[PDB]
Amino acid sequence: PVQRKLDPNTPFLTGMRILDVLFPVAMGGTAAIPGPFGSGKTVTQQSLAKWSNADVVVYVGCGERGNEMTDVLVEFPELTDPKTGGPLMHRTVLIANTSNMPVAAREASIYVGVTIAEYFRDQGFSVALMADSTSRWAEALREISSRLEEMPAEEGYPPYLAARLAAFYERAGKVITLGGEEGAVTIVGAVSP
Amino acid sequence: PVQRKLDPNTPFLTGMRILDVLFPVAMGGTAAIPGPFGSGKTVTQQSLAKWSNADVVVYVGCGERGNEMTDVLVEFPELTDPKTGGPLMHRTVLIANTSNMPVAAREASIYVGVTIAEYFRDQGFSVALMADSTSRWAEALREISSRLEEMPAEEGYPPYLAARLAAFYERAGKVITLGGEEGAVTIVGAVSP
Amino acid sequence: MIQGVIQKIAGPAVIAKGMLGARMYDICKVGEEGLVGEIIRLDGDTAFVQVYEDTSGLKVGEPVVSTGLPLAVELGPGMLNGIYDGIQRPLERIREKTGIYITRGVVVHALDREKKWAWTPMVKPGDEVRGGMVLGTVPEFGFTHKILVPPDVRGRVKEVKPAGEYTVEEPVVVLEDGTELKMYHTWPVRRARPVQRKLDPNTPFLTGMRILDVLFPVAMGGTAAIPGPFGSGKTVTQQSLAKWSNADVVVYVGCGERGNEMTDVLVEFPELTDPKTGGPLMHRTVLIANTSNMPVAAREASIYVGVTIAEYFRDQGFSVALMADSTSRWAEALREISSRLEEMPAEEGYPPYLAARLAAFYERAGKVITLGGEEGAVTIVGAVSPPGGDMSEPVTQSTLRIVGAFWRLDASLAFRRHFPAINWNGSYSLFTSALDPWYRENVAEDYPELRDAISELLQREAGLQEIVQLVGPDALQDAERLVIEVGRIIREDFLQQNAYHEVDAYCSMKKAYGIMKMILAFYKEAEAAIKRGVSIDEILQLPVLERIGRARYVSEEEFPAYFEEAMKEIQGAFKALA
Amino acid sequence: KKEYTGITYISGPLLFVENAKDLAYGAIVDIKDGTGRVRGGQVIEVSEEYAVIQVFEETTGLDLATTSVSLVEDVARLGVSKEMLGRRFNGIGKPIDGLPPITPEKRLPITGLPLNPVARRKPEQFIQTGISTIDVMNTLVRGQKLPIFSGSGLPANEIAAQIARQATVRPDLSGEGEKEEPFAVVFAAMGITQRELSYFIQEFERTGALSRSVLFLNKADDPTIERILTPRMALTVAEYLAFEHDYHVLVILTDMTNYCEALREIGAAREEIPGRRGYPGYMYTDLATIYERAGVVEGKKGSVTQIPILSMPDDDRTHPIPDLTGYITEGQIQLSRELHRKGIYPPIDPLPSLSRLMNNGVGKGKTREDHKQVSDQLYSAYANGVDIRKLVAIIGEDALTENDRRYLQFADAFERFFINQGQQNRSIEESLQIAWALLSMLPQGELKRISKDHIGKYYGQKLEEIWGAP
Amino acid sequence: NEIAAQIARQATVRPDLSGEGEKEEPFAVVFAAMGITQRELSYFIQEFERTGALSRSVLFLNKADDPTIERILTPRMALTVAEYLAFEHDYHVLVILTDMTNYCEALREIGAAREEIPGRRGYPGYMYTDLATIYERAGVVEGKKGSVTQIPILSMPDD
Amino acid sequence: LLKKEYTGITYISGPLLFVENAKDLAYGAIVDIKDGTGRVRGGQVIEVSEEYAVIQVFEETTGLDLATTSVSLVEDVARLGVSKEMLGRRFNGIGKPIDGLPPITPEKRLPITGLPLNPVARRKPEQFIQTGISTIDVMNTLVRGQKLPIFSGSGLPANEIAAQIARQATVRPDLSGEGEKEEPFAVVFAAMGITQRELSYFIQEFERTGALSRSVLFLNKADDPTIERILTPRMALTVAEYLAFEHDYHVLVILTDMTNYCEALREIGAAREEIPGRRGYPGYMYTDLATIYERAGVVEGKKGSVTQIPILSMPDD
Amino acid sequence: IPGIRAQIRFIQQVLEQREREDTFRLKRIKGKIEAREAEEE
Ligand SMILES: Nc1ncnc2c1ncn2[C@@H]1O[C@H](COP(=O)(O)OP(=O)(O)O)[C@@H](O)[C@H]1O
Ligand SMILES: [Mg+2]
Repeated sequence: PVQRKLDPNTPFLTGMRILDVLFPVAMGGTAAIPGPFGSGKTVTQQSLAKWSNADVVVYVGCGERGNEMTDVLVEFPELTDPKTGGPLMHRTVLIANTSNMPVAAREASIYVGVTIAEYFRDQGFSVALMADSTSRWAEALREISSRLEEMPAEEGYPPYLAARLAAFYERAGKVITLGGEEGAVTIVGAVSP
Repeated sequence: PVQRKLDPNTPFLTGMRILDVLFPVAMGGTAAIPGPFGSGKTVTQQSLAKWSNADVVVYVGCGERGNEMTDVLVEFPELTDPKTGGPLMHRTVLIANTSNMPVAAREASIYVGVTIAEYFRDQGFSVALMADSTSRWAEALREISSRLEEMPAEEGYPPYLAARLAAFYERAGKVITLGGEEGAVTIVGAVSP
Repeated sequence: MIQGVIQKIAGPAVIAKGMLGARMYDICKVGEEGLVGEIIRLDGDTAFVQVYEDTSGLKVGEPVVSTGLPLAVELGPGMLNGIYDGIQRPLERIREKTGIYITRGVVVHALDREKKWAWTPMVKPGDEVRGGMVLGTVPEFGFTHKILVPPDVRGRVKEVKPAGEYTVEEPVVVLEDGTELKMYHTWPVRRARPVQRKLDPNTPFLTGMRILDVLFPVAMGGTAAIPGPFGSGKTVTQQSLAKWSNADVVVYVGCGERGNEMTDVLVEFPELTDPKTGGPLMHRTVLIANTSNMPVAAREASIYVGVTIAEYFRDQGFSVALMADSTSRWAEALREISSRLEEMPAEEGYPPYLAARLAAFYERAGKVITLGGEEGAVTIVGAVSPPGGDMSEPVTQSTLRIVGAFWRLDASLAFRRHFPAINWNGSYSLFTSALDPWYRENVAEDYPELRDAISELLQREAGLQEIVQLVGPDALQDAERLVIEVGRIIREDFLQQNAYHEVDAYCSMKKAYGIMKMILAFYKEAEAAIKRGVSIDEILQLPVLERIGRARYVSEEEFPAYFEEAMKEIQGAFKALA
Repeated sequence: KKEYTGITYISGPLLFVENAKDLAYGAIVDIKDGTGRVRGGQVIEVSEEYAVIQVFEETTGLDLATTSVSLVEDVARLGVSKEMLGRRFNGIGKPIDGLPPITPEKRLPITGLPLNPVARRKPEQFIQTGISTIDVMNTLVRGQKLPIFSGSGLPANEIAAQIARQATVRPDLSGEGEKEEPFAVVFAAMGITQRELSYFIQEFERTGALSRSVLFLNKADDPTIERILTPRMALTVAEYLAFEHDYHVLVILTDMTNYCEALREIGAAREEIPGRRGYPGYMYTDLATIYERAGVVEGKKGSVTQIPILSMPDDDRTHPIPDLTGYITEGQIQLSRELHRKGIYPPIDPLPSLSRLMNNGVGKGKTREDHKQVSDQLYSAYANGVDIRKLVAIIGEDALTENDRRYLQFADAFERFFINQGQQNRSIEESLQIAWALLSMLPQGELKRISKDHIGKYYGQKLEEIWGAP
Repeated sequence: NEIAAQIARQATVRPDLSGEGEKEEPFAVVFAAMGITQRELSYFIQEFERTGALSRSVLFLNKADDPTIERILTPRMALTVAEYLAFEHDYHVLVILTDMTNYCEALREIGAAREEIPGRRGYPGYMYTDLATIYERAGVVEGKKGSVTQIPILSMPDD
Repeated sequence: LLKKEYTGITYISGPLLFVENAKDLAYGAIVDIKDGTGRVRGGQVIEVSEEYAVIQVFEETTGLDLATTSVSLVEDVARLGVSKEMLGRRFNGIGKPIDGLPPITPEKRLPITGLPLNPVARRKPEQFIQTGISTIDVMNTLVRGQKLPIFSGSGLPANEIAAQIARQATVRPDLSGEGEKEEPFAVVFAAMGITQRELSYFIQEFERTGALSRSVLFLNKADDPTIERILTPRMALTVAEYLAFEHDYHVLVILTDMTNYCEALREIGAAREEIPGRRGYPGYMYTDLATIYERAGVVEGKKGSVTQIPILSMPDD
Repeated sequence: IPGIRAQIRFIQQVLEQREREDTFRLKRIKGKIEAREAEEE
């Protein structure tokens, strides 16, 4: 819970030049990155995780490859965030559910990630959550829906897919917490059509 | 029942130039006007109800708006029937099963109009039957066949749909009645794809 | 064997109760008339029989007896000069019984039980026979039919009947474990006949026409695909490569097509001539015949019957050309089969296992050493014909994935009167790199180099065809007009071939090599004549080109008396110029 | 007649019957209501528990208390005879002309036994239809099936009735074949309306072409299962006449699209999963079942020629009905909407039409020695006249060559003297006379596809002298 | 949403050009919202409080994280209040029905939970009847001063 | 051990057969199905319950019945017997040897599904294996411990590129810090559905230049049943992970036609009555391709690599 | 030419997708029709 949801009025400085000048997301904003394979979409997510103004970064990656997870684990403790000094890994909570790992757990990975981002939001920080391949979460919901013998709608996905997806993207926001202090959580969701 | 069915050799004068010159309709003939939403179906059928040389006109609103039946109720007594001097509302029967009325009555609404037109055919008149939205009768049959838990044909419709359509459109056609004198029903049907 | 009764009749699906112990995909006789149907979906005590014919007239309570054995073929002597159908029911004896129609429940046997054959054994009592071992001979049509032990039977032999005039039901040898062995055996048409070693393709299937063995070989034990459009000369090409073939047993499979499109096979094919003895071609040809109104299961099983008969003839040690016409017809019969079984379709309407069935058809075709110890081959030249005329259906794509050559007939060339109508810009053959040492030994050591040279000239003519189409051949430079004229002489002499001619119907490798070297020598000597500066006009009107024109209308008895003199005339008439 | 009372489940068209094991599969039943009205039905899904019956008509007065089913004719037959050559029937076979019922010489099952492919000849002799652009450019031969690929608004019933009242075998063109073979037309009209039914009975009683023709006409308010059974009745009367009395039979099947829609709705009523684009999976075999009941037979003298007519649903040849029909039949002749709006009858463009079995049934002894070459030359000349007509819109009349203006005038004269026939009846001699009068416009030497003997015999003829089309 | 709020803040009847005298009767506003996230809701309530309309409006709000089945009852109870205020107290109610595509996917959810045969693209066969029973509850009646005008908003999926 | 043959089949429809009161079978167990003649088939236990368990039969169910058919239990987890002498031999799609030689005396029997690697134990691929192809050397670069597909077509030579970079690819340590004796190299080559022409072509290309003494072959013809085409990449990657993470090889794996693997997966996946995805391919095909692509890579602590080249033809380009 | 061919191939593939969804729903409803009798027992 919160006390009050505010309006976003301060940009989320992604450190790029096309994603903050021409098409900016604010601090309590929600953004979505589509794109086919070989079109970036991983270096942009890692650039959001490296060069941002956010205090903490929750990097939840569900359904994608593990070389990216070990890349983030290898090359973050050598870098330095340009806010307080010290290692870059001392502000990242990273949740990995690789594609060879079980498929009903990447539903839970997204909720675990956004609950951790809301926990660091409820203290006064400005969390950035990078939710990577939410389409693989839609495929996990398709898997359990077809295992449960439900009617599909539009290529196998369950009819409550848009409701679950809206209830995930609705948790991002610029609020004042119950402690009086203000906080924010932004969500960048990479979708892989 | 009927004594004989003549072959048609006399046009149903609509009044519109294209529909009477290039694509005519005989007095014992059927006709079908499909088109998307906003194309000109209901204005055309009210034009046929307003200007054609039918002795009586049966207007069957089968699952359409209430404002476009209120128009026919309000502004027809202000007009004058051709071939006589009495007002235009004095020659029309108006069956009106609108959109928010119960859906199971649309089959009954599309049959009550054709049997009233057959009754005025059996008196020696020349009846026009403007039935709009036979596709709404088809959709009503689909909604009631869902409750019958049957197996449908293409698009969801029950498989007896074209038998119903053939039995509906076959009830027209320039007859010599049981009383010896001749009459006709001509059916103009709007289809909404 | 196992006799139940009908309890439910829905369409061609007869649910028969009582049959506990019946086998799956097992033939059975449903009804008092006898209706052949295969058993699917055993459920408890019952069995769902898919019946081949129409069930209109069957009541409930009628007996269903079980055969015990799957859809099989009766392999033995008495098949050549034979017109069968998709489940091997001889159509001529049905014509002899029941008139011009095929009444449902005509039971005729696949082989003639009344014809007396001339047995001659090659075993003796005390011998130890394992499977595939030839145990006798029977002369069929000037054709030593070698009777095999069935390929999963072994033991010690006794009671060998002496050399006499027997019939196909009489057992000829008896093992010492019971187990008599007749002249025939039933083999299931869907499991492959066992062999001991598949060889590799390094020996060419000599087609007979000098494009499909020079430019696009097929390598005996191989696999080709030809598309059939209308007006392409399809039937004359199939008849020519079955008449003039390298093979010595031909198996034709018409797998369900138009009635008028194969009743002119069944009247034009038994009047051909075997050009090695003089008799008709049907004395070494088996012909499976389906029109499009036969039952679906026969029209789907016809190619498996064809491949199993052709593997029976390779097991004796022979060369079999199987030509399965119109595999797309088969594929939609399989699609209809899968539609009554309530399956989720694939890419167009097809089953998910269309390419698995096509792989099981085409990959049962290779050069092999049999269980007896001698080589044999089932080279398949099976055709295809999509209904749209475009090559992007699932059937043609799966076929192009699993074949080794493709020979694009186009109807434009037969409209242009270029027979055979093989488009070379769209055909391909992958057996060129593997047939190299056979060419190097048995033809000449330089044969692939001038094969690539003629392919290079036919590449460059169609490469600069656009300038000829935009302008006309009289305004090309010098050498480009030489390219179009030598490509023209390649087309109008070498590639084109009259199948109805006396001696142009067949062209061996030596004759093709001769015309090949003659054309290429004329090209790369007239090129040097242009390098002198001689005008193009005196090269074209020149009397030695008549020799290259009638290079192909020459018997191969007299081609080593013609090739040398023409090759001397080319050098003479190109050293006489300035 | 041992009627089965005690039923359950009337629903839709279907009704279940308890304790019916003696009903054979495919049998026909009479369903008597408590009022006394008798309906007809067909038994499907017979079992020990209950037998399903699909009712022909509607199920209105039926109830579970007063209803009885009785067996009639345990497989569907018709009584066939020679005395039915002037009669009209409705789908099942009841006479609708008011004349008394026929006395059946035989009682034949209506479903087809397939011909034995050993026992078929090659279809080698021709049949004229009177229509010049069917007789000349793509000939129908005796033993051929070929459809007319009509369109939506196009006049297919008119060409159906014209070919019906105009077809004739001419044995004079052989070496004096006798006229002891008679000709007969079987005409199955399915899915038709009242208007076009009145049109066919007017058209067949007008010219007197009803004495050699037998009609199987059912309307659209008739049951759809009668639309299934109608081509079976037509083809078994055809096979009876042609293989028992040596007739030359022409089977005209009007609106094969309506048959396919009836088949789809009966499959979905009998509760099975459709296949490709909603049409049933067994459609190829069930459609080759009534396409492949045509052709000559060895040892018999009679023949069954067949013209199915079908409308493409939105004028495309990739729909399953014309796709499978052209995948069974021998070519097609295709009506063009463009020539009909231009105003031309019969509106047949010969550029997408094809007779796959034409070249067998023409030549010397069949029609004339120049028939194939005239057909090929007219096809090439019209095919390169149309694109010159399209080209002159952007270049200009004077800026073409001589030969291009000659082909343009050829195309202009062709599609209003050769195709635009009207209802004139042309034999093959008048049709080839008009064809050589059209080829006389192009100069000699441009007629490349004709032998010089036929050019020397026939080139040079006025159009305003022959009066075949003045 | 900006176009709907602009229409809601500047729609006025013209009494002088019509010829019915003059009173300048303003609009009551019924605002039904089904899955507005937080940004659309913030824009609408700031626009309404900036133009001074929340003393004339009644809002039936349904946020994006609220449960997705009460979207079935949201438009019906908005238009119940609209029909009441127009036809028994003679107001001039303007009804803004935000984002009907969320209502249609809510009824697709409850119609695919019940295994019902769909129409096109998975939406059930009675969606025409549900959208009709919502929409057709508007207009004017005879002899009474009221009116229900409707502006729904639709998000066309692939536009 | 002890053999426990279940009798009492109740339903056999497609590849599916229902064994009743088979409570003692686990999910995903491997069974063999003895016919009433003596011909044993294989199958896998799906959908275990208290009243029936659904065996999916691997091969075709031709000849089975309800009286004489037995279902035994063979090795609950699908293991493979792997030893180190496999280098230089040819195998079936399952793993049985087809070269005229006696089988493998196994050193270790490890499962073929393979456990997922832990992303804190994986390290970065940071070195260089050199193929002979100049583009794949200079412009693109096959890093030691990654996977990269070769997208090809129909009339495009992809088998020849496979047989080329299978025989002339090597790692070269002399440009790095040396240890040249320390690191050996090996090739695992799995062909999934090939013509006999392609079979003889790869066997000639591997016995032509002495390239077979480094490599292991898991060839699969199109005559073979579809379950061998499903099981081929898992056998090849089991042998690859053994040789890379037990003896410090630098295994290069070539999966030469994944399109036939996907078509075999679509064929065997239309038996669970599950709605397919895009064009008939199943909804779980991302997870099934990922469970055989993610098994590449390098692990910290070790020195071995698994480097995958999936070659696959676009069905249309 | 290839732009129109790509649009045609895209539309044909998505129409085949909708047809395959419809024939999945019909198989599901036929199983649910059959379950009525097995519950009737
Ligand atoms: N024949 C016509 N003449 C003049 N205006 C027309 C005509 N047809 C349509 N319109 C205009 O377009 C609107 C179309 O309404 P309508 O035809 O009822 O749509 P639909 O046919 O989809 O129900 C009409 O309200 C009118 O404003
Ligand atoms: Mg309307």
